[PDB]
Amino acid sequence: KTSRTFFYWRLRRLLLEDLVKKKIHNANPELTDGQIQAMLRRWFVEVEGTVKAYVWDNNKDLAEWLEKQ
Amino acid sequence: ELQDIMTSVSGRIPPNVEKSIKKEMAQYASNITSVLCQFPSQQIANILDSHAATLNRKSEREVFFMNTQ
Repeated sequence: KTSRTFFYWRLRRLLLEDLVKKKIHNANPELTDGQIQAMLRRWFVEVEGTVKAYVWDNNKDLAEWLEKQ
Repeated sequence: ELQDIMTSVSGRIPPNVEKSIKKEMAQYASNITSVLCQFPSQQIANILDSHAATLNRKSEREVFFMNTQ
């Protein structure tokens, strides 16, 4: 029943994450992906605050944030 | 500042992270008094984010969080 809403917001941010990470690897292709994953989180949490750390697991707000970049 | 803080966080330490911090403070220190002595920002962050690359699937990551913070 709430799977639809979930899948919308999560995927949209997954895609956004994919697209931005694509930008980053383009920025430096030699750097590995794993460190990049964490790195993206780090850049998010750094800029936006620990208050949104858990929010990373919140589709909308992370979704809201990713678009806003 | 890395002397004094890493002295105040010498413990509670995962020895991968202890040998990493203690080596690499050792060689900011090794590279001090060179005319061309710089902080290895990108280097320390990327390595830590390697072991975030390995730890990170579980959110069980709070000593490591506390070294990466």
